[PDB]
Amino acid sequence: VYEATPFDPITVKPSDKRRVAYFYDADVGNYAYGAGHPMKPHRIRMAHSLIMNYGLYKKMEIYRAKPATKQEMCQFHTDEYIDFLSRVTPDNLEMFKRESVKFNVGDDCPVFDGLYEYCSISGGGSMEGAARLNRGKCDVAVNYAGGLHHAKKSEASGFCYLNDIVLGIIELLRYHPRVLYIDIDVHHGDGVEEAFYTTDRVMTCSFHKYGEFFPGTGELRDIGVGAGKNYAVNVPLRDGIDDATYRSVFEPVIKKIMEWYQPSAVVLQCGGDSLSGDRLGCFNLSMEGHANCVNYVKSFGIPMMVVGGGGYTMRNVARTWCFETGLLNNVVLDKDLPYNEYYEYYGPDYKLSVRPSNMFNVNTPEYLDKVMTNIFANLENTKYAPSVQLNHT
Amino acid sequence: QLVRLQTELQMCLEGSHPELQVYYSKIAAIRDYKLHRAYQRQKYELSCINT
Ligand SMILES: [K+]
Ligand SMILES: [K+]
Ligand SMILES: [Zn+2]
Repeated sequence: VYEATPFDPITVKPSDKRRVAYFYDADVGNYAYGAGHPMKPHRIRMAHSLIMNYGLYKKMEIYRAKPATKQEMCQFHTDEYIDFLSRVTPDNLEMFKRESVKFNVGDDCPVFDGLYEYCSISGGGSMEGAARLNRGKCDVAVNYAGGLHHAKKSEASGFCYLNDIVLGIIELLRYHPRVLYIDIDVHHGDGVEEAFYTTDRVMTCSFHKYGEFFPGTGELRDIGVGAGKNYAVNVPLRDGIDDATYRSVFEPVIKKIMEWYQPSAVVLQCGGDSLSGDRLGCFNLSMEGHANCVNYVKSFGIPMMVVGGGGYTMRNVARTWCFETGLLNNVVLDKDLPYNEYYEYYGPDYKLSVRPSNMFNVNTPEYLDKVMTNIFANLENTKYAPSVQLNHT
Repeated sequence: QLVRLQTELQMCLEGSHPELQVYYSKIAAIRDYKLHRAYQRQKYELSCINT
């Protein structure tokens, strides 16, 4: 149930305009995991620079959100976990050797100076975006410091220490029946799916790479337990997938979810380890291919909350985030970067482009046909009973 | 030839003979170029700080 097509020029439709609320905090870039770690918050700062220098700040409203409190963190995490996060420093680690062993701390998720403050910034931005979306102020709410989707209710997993998306969706659920979550990282969005697995009010939908990969979960037959059965959609894919392939897989899945699940608040993870040239991912996506997802999720017209995620080559996350943010404002930018304080990092021709490679696509019309047919089948037990008057979602 | 060569040598050690004046309009260009690059750097940096 899949025919491959060419990839069409990304283009903003004029019948709908948004009120973008952008959340940024000039502190966040100032934290660093360690010497050689692939996770660098500095890239968020870099994206800010382009937003300033392209003249893009002049059609949205830029806010610092107050950091999240300990008891707002314990809405999803345990007390022992959050107390550990709050008390552990790179200097006293020797007095937490049990807890570090017990909470999955030390090599893939080390402790740096400012861990708790960085987590506070992420969670605060996500929850304040959600709250401002509930009050009918904004339509889209952008927070690139959040999207640490691999964190466990009691465990640090995969460069992530606090699941701010869970808190955001918990705040979105106070006023909404049904919330959709889309995850276009190259890894599986496993923290959010484990958190909302046995419910029907959050539908998680991941597009990931399944193999000898990370985290190791998210098969085509993992679809929810309990009353949450058929409310967890996985799309496993193989190396090399490019813009045309990805677009032809991504659009009909999302459109059928919108027609059946009828959600009326979307959260969108826009991770950047799914770009060509990334140092951990293995897809072959362009910048237009990675941004057409955002453009399509926006062409529906329900409250969106866009967040960050992965992206381990700083230049490419910065450029694609700035381009996506320009697209949310109905603006297709220009390709020549303006002079900014990071007018390096953008060799060799200093443009607004992410370039794909020629590596080979290991995904063919039959694997995808089979996957999408299984999904379309799983995805018809998730409607609303005929007598249930809605609010035109 | 002694007369001619030393007349040119002490007419040149001031800076007037042709050879030293063919390498001086070839290096003033290099210095002017470096200075123009410096100026452009400062121009872009200041108009960035402004915005
Ligand atoms: K994903
Ligand atoms: K679910
Ligand atoms: Zn990832």
